Amino acid sequence: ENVWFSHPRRYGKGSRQCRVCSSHTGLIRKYGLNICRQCFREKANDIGFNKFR
Amino acid sequence: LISKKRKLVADGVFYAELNEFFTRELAEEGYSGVEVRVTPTKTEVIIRATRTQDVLGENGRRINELTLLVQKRFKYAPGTIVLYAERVQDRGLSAVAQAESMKFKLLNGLA
Amino acid sequence: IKIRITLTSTKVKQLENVSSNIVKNAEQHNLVKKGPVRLPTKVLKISTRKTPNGEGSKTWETYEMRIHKRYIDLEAPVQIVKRITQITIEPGVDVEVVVA
Amino acid sequence: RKKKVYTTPKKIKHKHKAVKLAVLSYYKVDAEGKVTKLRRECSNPTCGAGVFLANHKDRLYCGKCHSVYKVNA
Amino acid sequence: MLMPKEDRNKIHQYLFQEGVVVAKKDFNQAKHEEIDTKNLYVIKALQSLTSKGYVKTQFSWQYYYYTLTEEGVEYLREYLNLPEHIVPGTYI
RNA sequence: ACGGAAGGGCACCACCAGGAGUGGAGCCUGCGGCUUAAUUUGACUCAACACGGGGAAACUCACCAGGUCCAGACACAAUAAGGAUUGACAGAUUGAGAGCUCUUUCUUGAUUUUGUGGGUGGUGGUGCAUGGCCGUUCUUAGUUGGUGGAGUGAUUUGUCUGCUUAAUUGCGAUAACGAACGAGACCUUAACCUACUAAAUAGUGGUGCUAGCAUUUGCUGGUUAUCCACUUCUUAGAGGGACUAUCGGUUUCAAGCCGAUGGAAGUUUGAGGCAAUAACAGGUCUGUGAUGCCCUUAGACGUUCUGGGCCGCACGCGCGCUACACUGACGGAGCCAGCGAGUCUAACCUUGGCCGAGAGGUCUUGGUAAUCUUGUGAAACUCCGUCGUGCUGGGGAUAGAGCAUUGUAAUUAUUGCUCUUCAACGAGGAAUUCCUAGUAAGCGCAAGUCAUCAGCUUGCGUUGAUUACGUCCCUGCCCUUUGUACACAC
Ligand SMILES: [Mg+2]
Ligand SMILES: [Mg+2]
Ligand SMILES: [Mg+2]
Ligand SMILES: [Mg+2]
Ligand SMILES: [Mg+2]
Ligand SMILES: [Mg+2]
Ligand SMILES: [Mg+2]
Ligand SMILES: [Mg+2]
Ligand SMILES: [Mg+2]
Ligand SMILES: [Mg+2]
Ligand SMILES: [Mg+2]
Ligand SMILES: [Mg+2]
Ligand SMILES: [Mg+2]
Ligand SMILES: [Mg+2]
Ligand SMILES: [Mg+2]
Ligand SMILES: [Mg+2]
Ligand SMILES: [Mg+2]
Ligand SMILES: [Mg+2]
Ligand SMILES: [Mg+2]
Ligand SMILES: [Mg+2]
Ligand SMILES: [Mg+2]
Ligand SMILES: [Mg+2]
Ligand SMILES: [Mg+2]
Ligand SMILES: [Mg+2]
Ligand SMILES: [Mg+2]
Ligand SMILES: [Mg+2]
Ligand SMILES: [Mg+2]
Ligand SMILES: [Mg+2]
Ligand SMILES: [Zn+2]
Ligand SMILES: [Zn+2]
Repeated sequence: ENVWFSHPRRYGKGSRQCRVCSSHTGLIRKYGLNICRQCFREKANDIGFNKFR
Repeated sequence: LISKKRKLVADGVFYAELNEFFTRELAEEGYSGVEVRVTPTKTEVIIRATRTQDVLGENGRRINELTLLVQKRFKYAPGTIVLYAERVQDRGLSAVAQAESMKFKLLNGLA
Repeated sequence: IKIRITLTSTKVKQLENVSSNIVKNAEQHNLVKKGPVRLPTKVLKISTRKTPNGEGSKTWETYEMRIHKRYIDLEAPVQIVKRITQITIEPGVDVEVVVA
Repeated sequence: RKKKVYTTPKKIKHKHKAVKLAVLSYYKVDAEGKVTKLRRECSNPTCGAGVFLANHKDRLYCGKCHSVYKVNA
Repeated sequence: MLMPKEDRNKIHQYLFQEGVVVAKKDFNQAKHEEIDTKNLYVIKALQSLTSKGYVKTQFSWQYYYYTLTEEGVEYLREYLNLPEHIVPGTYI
């Protein structure tokens, strides 16, 4: 039916999800990358973020 | 028309995504990394693998379908994205190639 | 003609050799220029918890990405401008030219 | 996961299957004559005089303008 | 899954023309790009194609990259009733 | 391994001398218990309890009361174009213009439907079956081969009596020699550069034009196409600089240590990042399209929709925030930061003008950003006043009424604003936390989560003390010797 999945998802945690793992909790929305924090910890080196201090 | 911060993290996640994609399907070709060079008139993706004949296929059919796949996914114009293959040197000095060879040996059933 | 070249990379020596070969080509063509003005390096910081779960010691981790930006202003005709943008293509360094 | 007793009414009530009739497409039958049409069809330029209007009560129901074309002749 | 033959032939002719197809793993999207069909339709039709050895997949960040085999291209050729060696997605 | 055994050396997650506290009150938030249809769940000494980046209206969401749908691939069998099957107006029905189902007939036409096998999905279980990651043992200095030597052997020496170091760091000693990992070295950052390169996206000075006062030159300002000049301040890039330098003491007189001078810097200059071996049957299957096995798989534990719940309150604990007042509250003025973030096929940070007590609204404007928001004109602070030791003009919980904003939706008030209400609290018992310099403490600001919601966290700067410069008494840690009836090891 059209009513199925009718509810708006224009904001809140249901509007976003991890671009890697489709998780809703722990999103990093900074700089518009939209990765969960664990997947960011894995992929940060090849994204270009490094630890200096 | 994007800020420089978001542009640089965009190419970062783009490199990471295509590297994950290439290490997912090109495992049996010794895929040992990828490099990108954006350039006026074209962006080029240099894959560094061992079995270049296997990542190419017959007359570059696999390179063609890979170019088409990344173009369809990243909404590039046809021709503005190009892929090259490269027989990487020093295969022993590459952790991912040795790791995938170990994986394939253990899947074949070696001790 | 009043063109501006901006380099917006993260690799500092790549950006530096790009700018140096740009300026030596410019002074080889004896072009007037405001030299390479180096903007403040902007540090993109992301602070997270190290753990995937919740337990342990509350250990935090700051992943940073430094972004280095330079700009050079040139007054030079369209043909030397066209060979300038034909040349100086460095891997990992993003450049863009604006006119007027 | 203990159990589900189904406190709802035991109402497994799945619908029809577009109920299997006999042969259909009843326009008319005319002995050595031309056959007219039952179910005077819809008035859309989209329907090419092939789709019946239904007639339950108080209205006629369509197939091309598939739900709303209500005429009381 | 039930889907009109119009959209089935849309999916199949696009696949035979291009050779690859991406499908962002987003059900209820109701509008694929590169194809005017539902994303669920193209995804499930391609899955039914993959199960009979014609085409292979990769998930890879919720994106469903599909590329077809030689059994796939000949099956699609005889399905669309095209001449032998008409055109694959494998030009030189 | 342990010792209420010894020796030596260490640590504000130990103490000493103190500082600010917590524990006491109100409130915020987390946990237990109780209650409930559900109050989803993990974690329980350090090493659970403002933790799951967990600030939950819906979504999140996994729980509860109900309603749909199938996204059950594929193969085989059955029905079957005289039709497999799909959909649907209106009415009943239902929270519900969900045909969900029913009435009535229409619509579509091989995609299907039924059965079998077989899949697929699961924030379902197992963190005691696992991978990965993280934490901890453990911020201490420790760990390991090779060839020799000792021992039947497990094993030991090397890896050590002394002295030194923050450090198995070194001087040395020596059945050991030569090595490796760790430490250190390294990298980032904070300090210095009137030395180099520069720069209307940072400034400064002069020149023009112009405002005010003095006029006698001047002082304070403004000025984008007024140019000229420079880089001290600002930004960077390349370098330099400190190595404990010099001197004086002290030490077998060696490693080193102490004091002074010079110096921007003389606690490995400060702060971090990285960080060995071996392990915990630590945590996590609720981050993962990482996963084995088990369970479920179509009136499903899948998924989605409506509405609740995660907030529920006799009580007990843990992080905190406000305070208990004149070193003060309030009202006027004065008036100074740094880290950062920001809109494209979107609607972000907003200047300025106007309206409004206010919150806020409206018309425009700048900015994809050293340029604009923003000199973020922050708060504490300072100076004048009012108050006056009175639970008082402290304090601002608990309430009532109204006005706004976000959102589909605010009712168990989302928050903000206005008025009124004006409670405990009179400095906190046993206990107990953190801390040695721009550190503690006070003070606010930015970012994260974010449609809206900080009393939270991560950083930043602002004001800036007291008291040690030690010890092993408590709590523990490292090494050696010693005793052991311990080995899941007091
Ligand atoms: Mg001490
Ligand atoms: Mg004390
Ligand atoms: Mg207090
Ligand atoms: Mg500890
Ligand atoms: Mg719900
Ligand atoms: Mg909810
Ligand atoms: Mg579920
Ligand atoms: Mg375990
Ligand atoms: Mg584990
Ligand atoms: Mg031996
Ligand atoms: Mg022997
Ligand atoms: Mg030996
Ligand atoms: Mg002037
Ligand atoms: Mg001396
Ligand atoms: Mg250090
Ligand atoms: Mg896991
Ligand atoms: Mg809760
Ligand atoms: Mg805590
Ligand atoms: Mg005041
Ligand atoms: Mg400032
Ligand atoms: Mg008051
Ligand atoms: Mg203690
Ligand atoms: Mg915030
Ligand atoms: Mg909330
Ligand atoms: Mg929080
Ligand atoms: Mg004894
Ligand atoms: Mg025993
Ligand atoms: Mg005992
Ligand atoms: Zn993720
Ligand atoms: Zn019609």
